[PDB]
Amino acid sequence: MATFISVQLKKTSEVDLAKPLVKFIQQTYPSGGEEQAQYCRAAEELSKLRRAAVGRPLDKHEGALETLLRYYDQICSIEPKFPFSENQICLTFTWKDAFDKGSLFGGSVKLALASLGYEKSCVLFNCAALASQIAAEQNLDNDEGLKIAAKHYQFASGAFLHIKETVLSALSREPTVDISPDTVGTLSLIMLAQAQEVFFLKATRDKMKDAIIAKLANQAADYFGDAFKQCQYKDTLPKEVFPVLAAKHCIMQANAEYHQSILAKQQKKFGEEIARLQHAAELIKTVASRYDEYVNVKDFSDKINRALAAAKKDNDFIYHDRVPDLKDLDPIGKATLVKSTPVNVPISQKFTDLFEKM
Amino acid sequence: EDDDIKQLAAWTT
Repeated sequence: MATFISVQLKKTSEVDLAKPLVKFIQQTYPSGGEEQAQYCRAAEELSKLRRAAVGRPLDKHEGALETLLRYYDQICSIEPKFPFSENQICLTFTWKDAFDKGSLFGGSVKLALASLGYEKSCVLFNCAALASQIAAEQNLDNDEGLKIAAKHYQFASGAFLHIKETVLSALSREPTVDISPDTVGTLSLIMLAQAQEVFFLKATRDKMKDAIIAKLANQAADYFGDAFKQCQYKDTLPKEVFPVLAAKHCIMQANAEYHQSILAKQQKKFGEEIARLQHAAELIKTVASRYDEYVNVKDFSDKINRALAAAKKDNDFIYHDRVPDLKDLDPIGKATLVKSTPVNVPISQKFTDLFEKM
Repeated sequence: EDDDIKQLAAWTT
């Protein structure tokens, strides 16, 4: 239905990385030769890399993501090489909140810190955000598009989760709300839910066993449900996130019941088939009336009600199966195909540290 | 079933 959540990238002001870095290189290496000149060169290339990674808000393709990924790898590889733990290298990174646009009475919501850990955290945020945007753009009617989305949602999930676990010790002060552990923990779960949904779409497209499709859908329902519960009392994410999560929780439960009902029919459990279709119809009716402007469930609704009408007609006239109450049905199982991908530098392809000989 | 899940798991390659 192409109703996937993605995250906007954080904006940052342009910073001259070169000057504060080579000024230390000229200090520690009084050699007026080529080692000082090659570091100074690599420092010039690092400042250029920052401008390419976070200065141009463009290009939802892998080249832009790999540039972001490469710049994250480079910064992580530099914290030990340069005395950044002490504030003798003056470098201030200013980043704006990804979500809080700010009232027109106090400007935008910005934070400036002289911290590499702050820069790492915001850069990793944009890696995850851009990955979520690339995943959300994939054609899910194509197997390669599905695989790209599955990989990128799991990456985004693991990167938001890495920020959750490290942002506090990395920052001296308290972060903006967008990178705060509560926000990125919820984003991590949203991306994990969407990765699981992609596996459900993959299973449906490949015509897998309905028993398996039901367990994949049921697990996606659990992830969407957990995510929307973390948004229930928070207004930090954009307005459309909460209704979309609530809708997807119910759509996934309905998909689980629908595919479980097909299994029931195949087993000649006609009463159970009707009970599960009635539950799917109820869930889809609730989504159609509450979240109408966020999802389109008309085709699914017609499929359910065509199946439920035929089931009831034949059961009343032929089989006379008792239709069980929902609470007397056995629970649908759960199958999780997704994991939050850990961030292990290097996360970029063919990475080469610019300060490796140091 | 169980092997159907295993083949789906080995997909992201």
